[PDB]
Amino acid sequence: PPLTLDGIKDRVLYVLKLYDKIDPEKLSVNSHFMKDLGLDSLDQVEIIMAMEDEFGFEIPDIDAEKLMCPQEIVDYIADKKDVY
Amino acid sequence: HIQPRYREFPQLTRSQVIQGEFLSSLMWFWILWRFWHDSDAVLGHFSYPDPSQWTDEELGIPPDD
Amino acid sequence: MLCLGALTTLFTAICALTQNDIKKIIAFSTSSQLGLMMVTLGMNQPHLAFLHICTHAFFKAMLFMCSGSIIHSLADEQDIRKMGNITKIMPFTSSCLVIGSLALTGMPFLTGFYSKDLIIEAINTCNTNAWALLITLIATSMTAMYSMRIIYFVTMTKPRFPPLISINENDPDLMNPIKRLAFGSIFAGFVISYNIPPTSIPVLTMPWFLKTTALIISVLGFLIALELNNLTMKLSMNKANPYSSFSTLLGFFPSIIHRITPMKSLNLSLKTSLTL
Amino acid sequence: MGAHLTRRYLWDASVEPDPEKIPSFPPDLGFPERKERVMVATQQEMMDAQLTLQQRDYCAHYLIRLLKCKRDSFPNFLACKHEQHDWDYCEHLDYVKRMKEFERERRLLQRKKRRALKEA
Amino acid sequence: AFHMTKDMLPGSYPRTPEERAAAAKKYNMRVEDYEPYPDDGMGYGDYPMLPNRSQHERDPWYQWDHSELRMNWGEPIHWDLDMYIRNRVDTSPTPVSWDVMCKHLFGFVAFMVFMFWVGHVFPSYQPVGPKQYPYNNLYLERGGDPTKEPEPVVHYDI
Amino acid sequence: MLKIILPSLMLLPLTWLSSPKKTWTNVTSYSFLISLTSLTLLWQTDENYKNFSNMFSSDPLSTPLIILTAWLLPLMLMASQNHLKKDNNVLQKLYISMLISLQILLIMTFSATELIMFYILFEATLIPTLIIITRWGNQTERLNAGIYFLFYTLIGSIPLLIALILIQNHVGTLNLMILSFTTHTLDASWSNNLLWLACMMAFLIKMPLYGVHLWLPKAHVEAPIAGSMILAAILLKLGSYGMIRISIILDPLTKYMAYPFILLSLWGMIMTSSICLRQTDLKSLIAYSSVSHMALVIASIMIQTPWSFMGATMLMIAHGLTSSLLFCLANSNYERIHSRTMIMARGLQMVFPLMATWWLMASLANLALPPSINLMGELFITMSLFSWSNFTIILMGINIIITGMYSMYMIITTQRGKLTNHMINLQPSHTRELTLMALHMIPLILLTTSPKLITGLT
Amino acid sequence: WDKDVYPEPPSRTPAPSPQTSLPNPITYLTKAYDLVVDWPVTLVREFIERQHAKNRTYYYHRQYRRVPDITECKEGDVLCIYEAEMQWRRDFKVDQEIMNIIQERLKACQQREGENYQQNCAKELEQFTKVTKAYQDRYLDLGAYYSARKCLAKQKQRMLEERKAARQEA
Amino acid sequence: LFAVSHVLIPMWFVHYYVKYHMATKPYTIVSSKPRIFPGDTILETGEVIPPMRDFPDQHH
Amino acid sequence: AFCAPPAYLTHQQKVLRLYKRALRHLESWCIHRDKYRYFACLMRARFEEHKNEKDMMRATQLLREAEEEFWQNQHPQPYIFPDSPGGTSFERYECYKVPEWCLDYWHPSEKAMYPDYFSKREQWKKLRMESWDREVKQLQEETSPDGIMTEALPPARREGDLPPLWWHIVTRPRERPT
Amino acid sequence: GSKYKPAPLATLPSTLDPAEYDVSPETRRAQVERLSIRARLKREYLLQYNDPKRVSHIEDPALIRWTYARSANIYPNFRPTPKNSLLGAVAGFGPLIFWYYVFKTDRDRKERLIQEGKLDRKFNISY
Ligand SMILES: CCCCCCCCCCCCCCCCCC(=O)OC[C@H](COP(=O)(O)OCCN)OC(=O)CCCCCCCCCCCCCCCCC
Ligand SMILES: CCCCCCCCCCCCCCCCCC(=O)OC[C@H](COP(=O)(O)OCCN)OC(=O)CCCCCCCCCCCCCCCCC
Ligand SMILES: CCCCCCCCCCCCCCCCCC(=O)OC[C@H](COP(=O)(O)OCCN)OC(=O)CCCCCCCCCCCCCCCCC
Repeated sequence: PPLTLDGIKDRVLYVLKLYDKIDPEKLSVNSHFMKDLGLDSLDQVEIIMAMEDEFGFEIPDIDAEKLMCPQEIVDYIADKKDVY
Repeated sequence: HIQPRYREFPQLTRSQVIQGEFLSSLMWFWILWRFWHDSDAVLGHFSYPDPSQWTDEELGIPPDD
Repeated sequence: MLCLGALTTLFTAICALTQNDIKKIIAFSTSSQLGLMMVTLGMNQPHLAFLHICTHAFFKAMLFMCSGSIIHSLADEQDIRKMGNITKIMPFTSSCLVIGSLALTGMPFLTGFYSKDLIIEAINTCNTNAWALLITLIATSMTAMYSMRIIYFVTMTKPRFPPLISINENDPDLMNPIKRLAFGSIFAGFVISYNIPPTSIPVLTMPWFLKTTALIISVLGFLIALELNNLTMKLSMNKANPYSSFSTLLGFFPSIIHRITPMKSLNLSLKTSLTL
Repeated sequence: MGAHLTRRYLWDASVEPDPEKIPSFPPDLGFPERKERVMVATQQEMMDAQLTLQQRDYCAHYLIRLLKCKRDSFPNFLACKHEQHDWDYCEHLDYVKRMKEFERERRLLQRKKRRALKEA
Repeated sequence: AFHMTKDMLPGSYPRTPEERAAAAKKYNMRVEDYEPYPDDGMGYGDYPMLPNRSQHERDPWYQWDHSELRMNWGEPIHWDLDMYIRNRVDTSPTPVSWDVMCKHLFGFVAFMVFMFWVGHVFPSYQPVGPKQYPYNNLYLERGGDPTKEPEPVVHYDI
Repeated sequence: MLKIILPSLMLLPLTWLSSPKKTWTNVTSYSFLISLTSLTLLWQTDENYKNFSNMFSSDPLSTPLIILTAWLLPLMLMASQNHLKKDNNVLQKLYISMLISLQILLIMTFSATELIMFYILFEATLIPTLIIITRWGNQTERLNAGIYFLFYTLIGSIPLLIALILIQNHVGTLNLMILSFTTHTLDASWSNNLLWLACMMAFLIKMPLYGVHLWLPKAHVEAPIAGSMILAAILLKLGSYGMIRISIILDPLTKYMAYPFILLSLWGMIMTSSICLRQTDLKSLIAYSSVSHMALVIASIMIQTPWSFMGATMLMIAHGLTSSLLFCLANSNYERIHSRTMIMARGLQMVFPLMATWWLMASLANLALPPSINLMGELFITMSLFSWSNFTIILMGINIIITGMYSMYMIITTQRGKLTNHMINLQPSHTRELTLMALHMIPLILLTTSPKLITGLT
Repeated sequence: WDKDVYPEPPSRTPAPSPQTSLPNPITYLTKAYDLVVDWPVTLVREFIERQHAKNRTYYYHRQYRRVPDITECKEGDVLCIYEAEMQWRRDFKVDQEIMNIIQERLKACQQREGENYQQNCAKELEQFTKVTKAYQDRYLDLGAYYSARKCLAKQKQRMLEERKAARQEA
Repeated sequence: LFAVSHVLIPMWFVHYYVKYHMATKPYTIVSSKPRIFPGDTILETGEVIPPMRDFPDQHH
Repeated sequence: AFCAPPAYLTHQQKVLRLYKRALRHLESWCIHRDKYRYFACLMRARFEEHKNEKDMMRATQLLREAEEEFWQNQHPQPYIFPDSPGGTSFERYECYKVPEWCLDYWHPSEKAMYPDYFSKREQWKKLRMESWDREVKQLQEETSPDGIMTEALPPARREGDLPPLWWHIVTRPRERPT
Repeated sequence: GSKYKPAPLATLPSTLDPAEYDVSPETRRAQVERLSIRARLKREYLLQYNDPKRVSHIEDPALIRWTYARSANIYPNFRPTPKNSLLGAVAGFGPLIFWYYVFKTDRDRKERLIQEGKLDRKFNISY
């Protein structure tokens, strides 16, 4: 199947709900990883990497030093695989 | 057509399992059938002679001197 | 050619042991088997060399389309590292893969066995380079090893594929041909060997160690490889670099002879022959 | 890959025979009388059965039989089985013939060495 | 020559320092990075001596105007970009040092070649005497002359 | 042979008298038929060559060419209808006539019995060519290119003029028929060793040898497509035709006076082939491809073994057709791209699907793919060269590997890879462009079916 | 085709001697080929040849009669020598298709006698040297400008040798 | 069935070509011998190949 | 690929981009998962310590010895994803990404079918020409007051204006043309 | 403890490059500047390629300066030195003289053997 946004949206949400540091009952799209979820920059490297392994592609470094809202990840992933 | 599954063991169709066990089982029936009917995988069926038991008469080893 | 066939057999086989691309491992095996084919031509045994060509075609074709099935079914993952437990997720290809793997390793009474051990014992019985004779036999154990590498990593391991799973091999166009070749891989050696004209006057008389050498070396080849794969699961020695590299980046023939020759051959045209 | 190589390469030498020139002592180094080998097939029979030169061994005669029963019995390629055993056997009996000749040449050369020390 | 003045095209080796800084403009470079190719009169002229690194290690993610040459529009092209293109020579760092590579590869080659020689010296041959062919080693059938009979080569039992 | 010629002359009246709008079709349609009359010469049911009349003859070596010379005029006039369609209606009728005179002159030169008739017509072909290159040449440097094309040929030409007048006094007639059936055996003096060089050098110059080939890269670069087709397909081969008919005399010296050229050509073949490997201008690469594949020919017209000559005749006709095909498609890219650079314009198959098939077949003709006359040709020259000295395979063996590399590189960096982002959008292919190609390759496919016709005199 | 210019040996075929109950998969097929492939074609072909035989026409061989050769021919007389270089360039080909036939007759004799080619096929290889040693002795050194004057010299350079060597032996 | 179409129609032609050009021309389709064995009859001439000798080695 | 390259790299982005190469080159050595997830939380430890070093000099001396430890302890064949550089499927489906300015030379017959497609295409081309002026002016009115210019381009900043130099980030050939 | 050792090929990676790690303020100033040249050139390609109403060929003059430098700015910058004429004669006449003594010696060996009667020339009926 092709990736509908409202799905990709749930998938990125889901994985985070499995990261122990990020509360499972607060992670809310638009909850910036660092200033809200309060995750270390070192973490964000990993959070992205999980996503790169959930969706099977590489978020380039420069474009991934900024995937901090838990939503930017949901449109960037979608914009990458051309999901309208 | 099948349905995508997320973090679960993909459901399998009757045919997928039966055909797979079919091809493998015939492989084993053939290996067993031939082994029984033709076990020349080991020993061939001709035994190596011990080259060191040939009476000196057999080879023409003259009596020394 | 007996000599160079022999060097390619092991050189290619050793490279295959550490390659982590499924298609790449099969391709190296294509070269290693032809290295054995080159060896028989080098030992002036033309008819049996042709016999391996036919048997080689059935099983290698199977393994590559088997991986075609795995690569297409997964999200185009061509790396053994992210592919696992295909045996339960896709028994049809896994069954075809092991049938092909055992044929590649010369399992007794399968198409490889009818032609391959004739070639092995031919070596063990002819007058030949000692270095060629030893490398060809360990090359045979290596064929079992990398064969073991593929099924352990690709089939018998916890799955490591991306989380969404969408696998379908039901399409008749996948099964049918894979099914048809599998029938050939199982019965072709039986049919071709009996039907062909008597040729080459083989030597069936051997000390038993040499008569059964192909069988045993293949068996311990897998045995040793299975031992090494188990060592991996443990939590220890993350990195292992015992000349692993020479093996993993193709013996370094690609890294060095592909950067120097194309560089020194073009520099001379532009800089020297053209402009000067 | 036998122990014969060890004996020759490693350790001793001038005893283990040389692969080439195996037939090196007179056909009768103490062999009283030995009838030359016998070839059952006529030089022509072979030429009419188109046997590959190499396959024209002293077993050429059992081969022609196999080939006969393989053309006849055509649709059935699994039934000329006794004929193959025979050929093979004939091939073994000469495989061992060759084995015996090599061992005889080995021993005879040893005779020479043993006789050598009788010398002085 | 649509829109190209000689002074917008290359010229002679920049002798005085003002000329070295004028050329650096032409080539859209920084005046302290223009390092003219050595003046040995082999033609290079004022063409910048850009680092000899292949397009292979140019960041593979950035949106290079010319995607496949991994070169932007305006950036000085390398003299040998006909060789360092992605389809040809590579100069991309390797996990193993180059020397280590050259020595190891050739060592392997040599050891092998040598061992093969140790082999030819000490071959492997079973305890079997020579094969015996009938007639006179098939003299006539090996195509021998029918008229001239050969010295009989006889083979005896046992 | 005055039907292949008189009807040709009459083309000139038709290009001039005809309507400005209808001038192109009258000329192209009529010379297609002029080629059909040319095909009659191929009817040789006997060894005796065809001496049409005192001055005009056609033997196996000339006949395969006269037909090619007549064939390309149609094509040349079809490849230059685009550029040259921006002219004033009297510049066109001049270009069309110039192209017409080239084959009138070239048809006669290839069909000439008297060797000096060859010289007068031989060196006349420069007038029409220099006008085509200099007057309509796009680049600033064609004035220079024209000078190079006139002087290299001219300085070679006056020695041949002295040599041929010299043999006429020594033998008494420059008639190729008689000169052949008469005893002209040079005497290996120091002077004769010069005569031989005088006769061969003018032919060796327009057949680019490694030493004097700089004229051809410069000339084809700025020459218009029709001039580049003529230079590669018919003009360079004028030098080969001359070497075949002139070495009938000077029979003894070439046994030992050829080594210099043979080595110049075979080493030249390697270096010319190699510089093709990194040359940014596509027309530049095809031109050096032409030098190398013509360096093989001067090394077969000098070894002088039946097969060489046969290989030469096969390759010359074949490479002529292939080179034009390459020069013609290079032009189609040049007109939409507007630059000769090879690096730009990458990925065309993505946008011009068929032209790419023509590009692929042209490259496979360029390299030696086997069911092609191109390979038969090289296979034969290769054989004889091997006979001359078994070592020759090494040098004729580095050329084959290099020839494969540059031929495919032209396909790989021009017709594959990612598309160029946004050059001036590339308008689709005209049917003329594609036919001009089809007209080149369909004959290459047909000739390969029956190679006997272009087999040479030997 | 002349059985004598392109010979062909008589055929000896072992007779059918089946020793198996199973049915030969070849004999059945042929029985079909002969009906669904041969009969249909056979019918058409005949109908071809009767269409031919109605207006049967003929074509002859163009016998070229002999004519004075070089050794009979005046020096410088371009007329006679022209007629005589053709008579040779003509026999340069007739003497070349002969060699084409021995190239061919042999090729067949090594496909028809495999594994015996070493022996059975030595009737022709003896001839392939009896014909090659001759072709080498009249037409080989010559350039691509092969002419009868040069064969006249290639020979006559050696007729000295069959006269200097002979005299030498004395 | 259409299968017959491009298997039968091509076939007739080929046969037309192989049995009426090749066969007719000299040395265009040449074979090897039939591998006659001792004791098997030659159809064309009528001869019966003489049998081999009675080797009694056995001992299998 | 989307955002523009920064001129120089900071200390952080160099450290935090090793945490990626490192952990990702540790999952080639640790082919399994439990072994990996183990051997990796041990990696973070290495980066976790020496996190608060305030002594830059030191920090750039731990980094310089980290990237040499790594270079000599890297895997020759790491796991690089498909669609990523070097590994397969990278430029696979680029043969089928035609550049969209090519539908402008289609024969009126071809474009005859596919009718509504070109009705929407002509709308978008009107959008593109309708703003080039307001765009370039924006690009300029907002130009740098210094020679310091980064490849970053401005957003819209006004209604109706289309965020600039946009015709080729939008209207990009689709990734998988298939 | 093997240290990577860049060779003209297999060059020193970005990391493991001492220069990169430590850089003076001036160096940063450079880099911060070089981007400017590139950004400038980038914003001179990106609003001329993305320009509606354009049919003319974007030229990429940096490529035109390259070809001119490589095929039409060579001989105007030629000065015959040593290391250029010695090396400009070894390349043109060196092998050309090498192969002559390779082909003469072979052709002479062949001729002698043919003259003396040893070369077999068997079944060779072609040339
Ligand atoms: C057996 C015992 C002894 C063992 C050692 C013996 C020597 C073995 C090697 C002999 C020479 C073999 C040919 C050498 C060149 C091999 C082909 C080659 O290098 O091309 C590969 C090059 C880069 O591709 P690659 O490095 O594979 O990476 C692709 C994925 N990134 O891709 C390219 O396009 C490179 C540029 C190609 C175009 C120009 C190439 C030069 C053409 C002329 C020279 C050809 C080679 C030299 C002449 C022939 C020598 C045999
Ligand atoms: C003439 C000098 C040079 C002039 C060049 C320009 C001329 C242009 C104007 C004239 C064009 C037509 C005249 C030239 C083509 C002549 C065609 C021809 O002669 O066909 C002969 C052939 C009969 O065959 P024949 O050789 O008589 O029989 C051999 C018996 N031993 O009759 C046929 O079989 C016709 C068959 C038609 C279709 C054949 C297609 C076969 C393709 C085979 C190769 C395929 C792969 C090619 C790869 C090429 C790669 C580049
Ligand atoms: C890529 C091919 C690799 C294999 C090449 C060699 C294959 C085997 C053939 C060589 C050995 C043959 C031995 C049997 C004798 C053959 C006939 C003969 O006598 O050869 C003579 C030849 C003379 O050469 P020379 O060194 O000039 O000797 C002058 C003596 N007064 O002496 C020779 O034998 C020369 C041997 C060949 C040398 C040229 C080919 C390899 C080198 C290519 C270099 C290319 C650049 C040329 C030089 C450039 C720099 C100047």
